[PDB]
Amino acid sequence: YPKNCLLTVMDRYSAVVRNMEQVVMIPSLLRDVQLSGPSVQDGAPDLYTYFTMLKSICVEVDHGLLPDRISEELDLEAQFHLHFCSLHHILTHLTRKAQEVTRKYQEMTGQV
Amino acid sequence: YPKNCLLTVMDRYSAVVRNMEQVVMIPSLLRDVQLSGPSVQDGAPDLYTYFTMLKSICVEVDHGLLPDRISEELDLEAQFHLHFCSLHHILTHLTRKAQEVTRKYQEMTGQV
Repeated sequence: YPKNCLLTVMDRYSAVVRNMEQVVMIPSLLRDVQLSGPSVQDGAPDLYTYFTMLKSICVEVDHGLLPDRISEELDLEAQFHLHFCSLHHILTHLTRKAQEVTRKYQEMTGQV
Repeated sequence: YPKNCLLTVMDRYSAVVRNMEQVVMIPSLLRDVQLSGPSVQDGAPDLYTYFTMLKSICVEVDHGLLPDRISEELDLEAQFHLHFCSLHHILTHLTRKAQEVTRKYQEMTGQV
């Protein structure tokens, strides 16, 4: 498996996030650390929210995936989910269709 | 790894397509077999085109992914590619960001 492929990328991510969780011993220290890099009020998303998202995506990566504009940064979990789900749905659909092609050929050449 | 997860789905697909390729001994027999299930002229996409697409997606699944309206059926390769690439891009981005969170915590608590 090549170094630049999605699957290698998946467990590099999983390794980094697991390391992140070993290191971040007192996660409440991340509350109130701004995302912007120190317009953002009290009560908005911060570094702890982000840390949480990272962990949350990692939980899905680890389960093999079972179904200003830092506001784009937090849409990432939703986007990720959209992508991984539609991959799942495409391959599932195509797996069935490939079976139908195999059956059709067998039929055509009188194997059944 | 659970039976319904993307990764299990990936090599079920790969197994079915590899079986499809063993079975489809004379692929030119698929030319001129209509996709619609026997408005479609001569020169449009047929079962052989579809078979080709299936193989082509399988080549990407096997490389771990390195970067009427049957017309929707053929957009599937492009859609698949869009999805798998943006997954790759999200995890790569987030892998870097998780590293930055780890560094930040170490900094904050004076480990470096």
